[PDB]
Amino acid sequence: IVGGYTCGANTVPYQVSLNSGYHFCGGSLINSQWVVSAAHCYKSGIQVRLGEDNINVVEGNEQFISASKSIVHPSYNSNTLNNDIMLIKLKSAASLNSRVASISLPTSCASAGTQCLISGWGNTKSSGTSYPDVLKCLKAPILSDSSCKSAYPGQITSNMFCAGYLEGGKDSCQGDSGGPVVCSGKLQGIVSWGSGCAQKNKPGVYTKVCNYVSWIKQTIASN
Ligand SMILES: [NH3+]Cc1ccc(F)cc1
Ligand SMILES: [Ca+2]
Repeated sequence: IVGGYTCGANTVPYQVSLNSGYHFCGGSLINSQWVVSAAHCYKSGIQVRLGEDNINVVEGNEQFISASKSIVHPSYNSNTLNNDIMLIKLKSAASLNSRVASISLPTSCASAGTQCLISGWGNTKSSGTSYPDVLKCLKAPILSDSSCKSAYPGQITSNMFCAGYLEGGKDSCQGDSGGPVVCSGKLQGIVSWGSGCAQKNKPGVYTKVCNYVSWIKQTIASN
């Protein structure tokens, strides 16, 4: 996250870190046995780390649970990033408390102008690199689809929205991939892609989770 603030330990209790020997992507706990993330984060051998603040220090609230099954959206296109969403089932159910909690799925799509919380352990610099050990947070609005399509000509599908600042300076970034965009207590987006980070007129692009609620529900009912 570029231009954000330190969230505070366990103040984003649905935030997960996906680990394959190191943190490589964020994700969101949607019930005690399922995580949603970005399909471009797919990897074999994923361990899900819950209750994390410092990802390099064991602090007492962590739950490390291995994935038993991963399901990439049946129409994911890695070239255009359309349908960049994946579900991960945990080997055993997470123990839920104030610090490890699931986030609700939306029953409505959120509108442009809605303020949201984006969070992750990704890069904090627009030019150059520096990865935080503790979770970072950013409040950003959803942008109109016409300014989103004007920023990314011929690249935005109906399964994507832009959120952030056309002025730049504040944005998600590499390593924040797969992580949550929560608006009014509901998961509305998944950190997906963009042109670099915190650049002028290149806001973040997010998977539109409200389009996928019935694929998610029927997939977790059957697996
Ligand atoms: N600035 C949006 C963005 C998000 C994630 C990423 F991996 C690269 C760019
Ligand atoms: Ca830790």
